[PDB]
Amino acid sequence: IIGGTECKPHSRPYMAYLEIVTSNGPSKFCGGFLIRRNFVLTAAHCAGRSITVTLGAHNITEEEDTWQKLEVIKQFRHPKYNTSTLHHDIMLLKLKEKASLTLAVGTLGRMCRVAGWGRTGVLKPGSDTLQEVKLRLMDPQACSHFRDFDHNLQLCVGNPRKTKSAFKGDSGGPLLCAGAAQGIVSYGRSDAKPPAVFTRISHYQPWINQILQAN
Ligand SMILES: COc1ccc(-n2cc(C(=O)O)c(=O)n(Cc3cccc(C(F)(F)F)c3C)c2=O)cc1
Ligand SMILES: *[C@@H]1O[C@H](CO)[C@@H](O[C@@H]2O[C@H](CO)[C@@H](O)[C@H](O)[C@H]2NC(C)=O)[C@H](O)[C@H]1NC(C)=O
Ligand SMILES: *[C@@H]1O[C@H](CO)[C@@H](O)[C@H](O)[C@H]1NC(C)=O
Ligand SMILES: [Zn+2]
Ligand SMILES: [Zn+2]
Repeated sequence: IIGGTECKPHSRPYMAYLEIVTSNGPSKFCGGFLIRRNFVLTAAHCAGRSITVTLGAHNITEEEDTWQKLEVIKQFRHPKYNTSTLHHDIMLLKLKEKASLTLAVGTLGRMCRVAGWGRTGVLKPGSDTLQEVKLRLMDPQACSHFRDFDHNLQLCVGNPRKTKSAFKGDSGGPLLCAGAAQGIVSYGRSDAKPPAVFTRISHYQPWINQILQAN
């Protein structure tokens, strides 16, 4: 998160920190959010050979009683996900067991808010602590320069006149508008110039229910 502020610890208790394993590289990291006690929603580009979810985190370098490190048994990447266009950048992770509900862990033109442990700058490292930024929902033409952006599939997020933005490592986290999840951090420019592209959750809600009901 570029241009945001540190959250009050555990103020966003649905937030999931994902450590993703690949066979041919070191670990990578994403966000996500707990939608059921045993399901986390994130972006498809966060898929890997294996994933661990950490719930209840604030300072992700300092283990604490709020932490629940949970095994992911199966990854449900959208079957039409496209690794070029990044259409359909949405994935469900089924957790091995249902999480514990605690104070720190629970399920989940206008201004919206996005939170994550991503980089605080193009050349800056990932944040130790959960950061949040408020971003403006843009008219789709503000994202035209992303040639494979589609207004029906995706939100266009963040005023190009501000430097505020999600960035690397914030992938898969929720954009909330008036307290409801509406987007998932998907992609943007390498220079972090807004706006960025978020998956439009509403479009995927039939697919989400299908997965939940079958698992
Ligand atoms: C399908 O078309 C695309 C076009 C762009 C990329 N691409 C490319 C980058 C690069 O080239 O380094 C890059 O850093 N990022 C990260 C990035 C940048 C800006 C904002 C964000 C976000 F807001 F999403 F968090 C993110 C994740 C990136 O998404 C991925 C596919
Ligand atoms: C997050 O927690 C870590 C503890 O692991 C903090 O890291 C310490 O930070 C100070 C600088 O403020 C260093 O001098 C210490 O060496 C660090 N300790 C360790 C174990 O690495 C970090 O400051 C915390 N971040 C917050 C709360 O913003
Ligand atoms: C992904 O999108 C590209 C460009 O529109 C298309 O040519 C390609 O076949 C797609 N890949 C799959 C199999 O989804
Ligand atoms: Zn916050
Ligand atoms: Zn704590």
